[PDB]
Amino acid sequence: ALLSFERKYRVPGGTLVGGNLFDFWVGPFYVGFFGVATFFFAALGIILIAWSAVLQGTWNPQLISVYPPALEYGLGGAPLAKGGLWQIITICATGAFVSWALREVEICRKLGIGYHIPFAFAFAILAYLTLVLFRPVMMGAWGYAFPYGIWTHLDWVSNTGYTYGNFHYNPAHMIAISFFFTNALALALHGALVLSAANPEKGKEMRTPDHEDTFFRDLVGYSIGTLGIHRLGLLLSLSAVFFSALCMIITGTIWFDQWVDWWQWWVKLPWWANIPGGING
Amino acid sequence: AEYQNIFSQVQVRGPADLGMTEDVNLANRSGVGPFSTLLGWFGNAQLGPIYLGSLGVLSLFSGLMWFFTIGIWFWYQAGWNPAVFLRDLFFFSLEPPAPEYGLSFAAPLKEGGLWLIASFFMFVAVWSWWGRTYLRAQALGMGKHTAWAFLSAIWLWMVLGFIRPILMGSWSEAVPYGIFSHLDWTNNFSLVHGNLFYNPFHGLSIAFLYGSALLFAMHGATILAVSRFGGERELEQIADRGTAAERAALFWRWTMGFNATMEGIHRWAIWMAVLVTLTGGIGILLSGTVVDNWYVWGQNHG
Amino acid sequence: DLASLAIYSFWIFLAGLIYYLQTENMREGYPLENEDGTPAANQGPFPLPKPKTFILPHGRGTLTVPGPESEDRPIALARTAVSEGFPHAPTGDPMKDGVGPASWVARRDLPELDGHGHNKIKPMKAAAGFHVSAGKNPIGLPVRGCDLEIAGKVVDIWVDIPEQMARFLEVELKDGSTRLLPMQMVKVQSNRVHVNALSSDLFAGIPTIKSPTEVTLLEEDKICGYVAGGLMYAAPKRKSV
Ligand code: BCL
Ligand code: BCL
Ligand SMILES: CC[C@H]1c2cc3[nH]c4c(c3C)C(=O)[C@H](C(=O)OC)c4c3nc(cc4[nH]c(cc(n2)[C@@H]1C)c(C(C)=O)c4C)[C@@H](C)[C@@H]3CCC(=O)OC/C=C(\C)CCC[C@H](C)CCC[C@H](C)CCCC(C)C
Ligand SMILES: CC[C@H]1c2cc3[nH]c4c(c3C)C(=O)[C@H](C(=O)OC)c4c3nc(cc4[nH]c(cc(n2)[C@@H]1C)c(C(C)=O)c4C)[C@@H](C)[C@@H]3CCC(=O)OC/C=C(\C)CCC[C@H](C)CCC[C@H](C)CCCC(C)C
Ligand SMILES: CCCCCCCC[C@@H](Br)[C@@H](Br)CCCCCCCC(=O)OC[C@H](COP(=O)(O)OCC[N+](C)(C)C)OC(=O)CCCCCCC[C@H](Br)[C@@H](Br)CCCCCCCC
Ligand SMILES: CCCCCCCCCCCC[N+](C)(C)[O-]
Ligand SMILES: CCCCCCCCCCCC[N+](C)(C)[O-]
Ligand SMILES: CCCCCCCCCCCC[N+](C)(C)[O-]
Ligand SMILES: CCCCCCCCCCCC[N+](C)(C)[O-]
Ligand SMILES: CCCCCCCCCCCC[N+](C)(C)[O-]
Ligand SMILES: [Cl-]
Ligand SMILES: [Cl-]
Ligand SMILES: [Fe+3]
Ligand SMILES: [K+]
Repeated sequence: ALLSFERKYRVPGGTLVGGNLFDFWVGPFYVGFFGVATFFFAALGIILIAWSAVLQGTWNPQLISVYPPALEYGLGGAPLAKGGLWQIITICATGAFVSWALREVEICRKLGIGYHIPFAFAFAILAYLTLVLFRPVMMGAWGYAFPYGIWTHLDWVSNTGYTYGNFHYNPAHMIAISFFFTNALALALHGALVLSAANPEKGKEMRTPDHEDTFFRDLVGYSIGTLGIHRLGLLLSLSAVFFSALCMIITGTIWFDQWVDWWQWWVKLPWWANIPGGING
Repeated sequence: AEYQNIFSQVQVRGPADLGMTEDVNLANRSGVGPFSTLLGWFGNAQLGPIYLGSLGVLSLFSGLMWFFTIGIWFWYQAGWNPAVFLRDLFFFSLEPPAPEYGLSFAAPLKEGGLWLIASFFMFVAVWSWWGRTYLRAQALGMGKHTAWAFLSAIWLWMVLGFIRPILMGSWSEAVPYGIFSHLDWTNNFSLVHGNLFYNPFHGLSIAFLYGSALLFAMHGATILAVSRFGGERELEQIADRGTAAERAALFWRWTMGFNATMEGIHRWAIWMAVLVTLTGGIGILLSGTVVDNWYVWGQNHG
Repeated sequence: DLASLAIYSFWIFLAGLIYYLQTENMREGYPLENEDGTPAANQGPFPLPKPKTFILPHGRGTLTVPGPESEDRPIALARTAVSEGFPHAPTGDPMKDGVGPASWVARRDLPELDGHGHNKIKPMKAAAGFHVSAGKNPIGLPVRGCDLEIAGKVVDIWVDIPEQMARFLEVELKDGSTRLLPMQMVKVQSNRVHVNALSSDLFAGIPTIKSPTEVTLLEEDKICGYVAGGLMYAAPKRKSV
């Protein structure tokens, strides 16, 4: 079925691979060669997960967990039951995410729009690949990756953090958090702002973008503007993920001691290192 | 390359925009500030005017006194020495009264009293600022969504600083004013409550925080993707749907099988954001009042 | 247990919230249609919301949604298959007919107004006090198409007054008439403005504005649609670069 305004946009073209072979929809979904790739990788993935479930001996989704090979395997392959399936499922996962991004590119091309969405998405994928691929390769073993399980992956977050003390003290991690919290602040403000203008007090006319600038200037002395704010949200959220990837790519590789102790470089600068008093003298 | 519209290629400037008037008392607006060509590559170049009536003066004064109180304590901890003050900046901490004082105000200045003074000033600064968000909306005839959203953030802060300490019977449960000390507090809070990953409200709060990054990356990217058709003019796309709004919906319909409208995406937005701190504050408020140990609780409740 | 009561309640609330949000996002484009424009049998499990009315400023009326959906324009496309789900081929020139990535919507044929009821977008020549404040000024630069040929010259910038931003470049053609190019679809360079989307011969067909000192929302949509369409439809004339 189609949206009321949709038909005029469902023209041939835009595909990256296959000409018109896969230029069609199933219901609302565009297919394309990357739709077929996505389905294949996802489908194989889910089947391997399900099989892993069988070898774990559970079907509870709060218990199913697929763990990477143990550290002893290094960066080699492992038997299916003992890490192999994780390695295959990771390849399927990566294949599905990239296929999804590339399908998104095909959709942009057909729609005549910019490529900003899949570009943004590629940041998420790179964050994923940092945890399951790049970091483990630099650390020399797949077993440093997180396992695929609803709760078991949370165990991995917590064990990995406490390996370096309170992980709060990772400076890239502080920046990352700042971007996340700022992004959510920006999202609340923007949603509230547009809605406040579209849904004014009872009986009154819709406000204008000019009212939106006025509100913010009245409140904080500045307005970023309607282009600005969409640029901002995109920057805040992509920066949050970039710094997340960064904060983990350095952990266990260039820095692997307790993160609190990193801050001693500042405290020990020579001009104040030995001045008495304060917390550190 | 296609130009991607993250930064502007050419800036134009006109006379300072003094804003809409509606019901605003114009005696309380400043003149305009300077223009910043630097900001203008990315957003608007104009700074000001700002509106400062009595509630604004109150809020700022109070906010500054919150900051002066903390900073006074920091310089004292630094032995009045500027080198030490910069060196140890993130280590200084203004700490609330000991458990022994409960909720009283009887503690000495160097050992709790200053913390209460600082919190007192923060409380006034934030709530008067909350009042500003309502009142500036009202003067412009606008909806109150911002004030309602800000309230969700106020909720977490109130729970951490005021409600939960009161319910627990002492100020020793509130958060210290310090960069590192507050991070230590957060970590300790989890440990002592049996690990916040087992608090379903903490999990939800994460879903929403990540979700806000997902959603604003989606939305920001989408609007910029359709900026070649005037997409960022959202109010007028609401009032008169254009090919911007239609391409945006259909991107998502074709990708994931459903889509939003230009108005509606803002409702997904406000709520994704606001539920971060709503669920968050519930999670914290329950901790140690009703649940001492989330691991334990999780064993008895799914 | 009070925490169990709160999480149970929260899930009930979140399901109602999602319900409400999905129905709010059905105020445009629904009910769903078959490819021939008739109502589809399967509308989904979410019903349409109760209408709301927006009061538009400056005597421009109201909008009530949901309401009767209708394109209000001919769609020059035809089926290429005997079953649902396939593309629809342009029956003429998709750029002229305004289909595919060249599509436009039948927006109001009036200009967008600012808070004070004045046209939001003006040529900088008619915009008191407006001037280029930073970056390379494009006025005077020749305009190049993806065929690497000159299609004309920049004679003004059309600016958003309230938001103080460049929205279009006005470009004079070989015959003396002008067209608007979206600012997001041009690359201002030191010695030219380059337009990837259109080859030089397609510039004449950019849809003209009926009054030379304003644009209407309908006109913006035709211009923006047409230029975006060129990414796909001028691909044959687009040299490697
Ligand atoms: C990012 C840093 C850490 C991490 C730290 C945390 C912490 C800490 C928490 C979670 C939580 C979640 N994480 Mg995790 N998580 C990581 C990596 C991932 C990856 C991945 C492929 O890279 C996935 C799919 C998930 C998925 C999830 C969800 C199970 C849960 C809610 C997330 C959410 O709303 O996000 C925002 C996204 C949306 C709102 C869009 C919807 C996404 C849906 C819900 C994903 C469902 C995934 C499904 C159950 C997995 C199987 C896929 C199928 C086999 C196809 N995480 C990495 C290892 N994650 C929370 C939880 O409650 O866990 C129990 C939580 O507290
Ligand atoms: C070792 C640490 C513990 C832990 C301990 C805690 C504790 C303790 C808390 C959280 C909380 C949260 N944690 Mg946790 N957390 C852990 C692991 C994680 C992980 C992870 C990947 O491992 C993630 C992603 C998170 C993520 C989150 C967030 C979802 C949530 C805070 C939301 C927010 O916006 O707060 C930021 C928003 C605010 C603080 C609101 C502020 C509003 C006020 C009004 C603003 C005033 C400004 C003032 C005037 C200053 C003005 C300055 C001007 C610029 C001048 N945690 C581990 C398990 N976490 C909070 C929560 O809700 O938990 C349920 C919380 O209390
Ligand atoms: C870079 C900024 C942020 C971002 C952006 C972003 N994400 C995006 C996009 C963008 C721009 C899309 O366009 C795309 C989308 O379609 O959204 C609707 C997407 C997307 N982000 C998603 C999720 C997601 N994004 C997240 C994060 C973020 N996304 C960032 C914070 C997170 C987390 C945990 O924070 C999650 C969970 C999906 C909804 C969607 C991409 C859907 C997709 O790739 O589908 C194809 C693949 C499948 C349908 C299934 C694959 C099955 C696998 C083969 C097996 C599963 C293996 C998996 C590793 C197990 C995980 C177990 C967990 C318990 C840990
Ligand atoms: C819903 C969840 C999210 C959220 C939402 C949210 N926050 C909000 C709002 C909303 C909806 C507002 O409306 C309100 C706002 O006004 O935003 C612009 C606010 C707000 N969120 C703020 C911060 C904030 N929000 C946060 C979080 C969040 N906010 C959540 C993620 C966080 C954290 C910790 O994550 C922070 C730190 C404030 C920007 C603002 C509330 C302002 C306030 O209460 O101010 C009182 C204090 C003062 C007035 C003192 C300020 C003093 C000045 C710096 C004067 C300077 C003069 C000096 C002489 C200059 C010299 C120095 C210079 C050279 C630098
Ligand atoms: C550090 C930022 C975080 C702050 C946290 C709190 C929320 C944010 C708020 Br509290 C901050 Br950003 C606001 C603080 C701003 C304080 C500004 C001082 C005001 C001032 O000096 O006014 C005095 C003075 C008196 O004018 P008057 O005599 O009325 O003139 C005649 C009136 N007329 C023309 C109509 C006839 O005004 C002037 O002439 C100077 C103009 C002031 C410049 C405008 C301020 C710009 C502000 Br500080 C911007 Br750059 C803030 C930047 C963004 C902040 C974003 C925060 C959210 C993330
Ligand atoms: C609020 C965010 C502040 C933005 C400041 C950063 C802007 C730098 C822009 C440089 C881009 C210049 N140029 C010519 C390449 O477009
Ligand atoms: C009034 C309630 C307090 C809740 C949490 C307070 C933590 C503040 C974070 C440290 C601020 C230190 N600072 C900015 C003064 O340098
Ligand atoms: C937050 C939970 C994550 C999973 C949500 C999956 C939603 C799928 C929506 C697809 C809709 C497709 N269709 C034809 C049914 O509309
Ligand atoms: C990711 C989509 C979240 C929406 C699903 C939550 C609604 C489920 C509500 C019924 C579950 C049973 N219970 C315990 C709440 O009554
Ligand atoms: C995080 C929750 C996001 C999932 C929202 C689920 C909405 C599915 C809507 C499908 C209905 C589409 N339809 C058939 C009405 O066109
Ligand atoms: Cl396993
Ligand atoms: Cl750019
Ligand atoms: Fe928006
Ligand atoms: K002028």
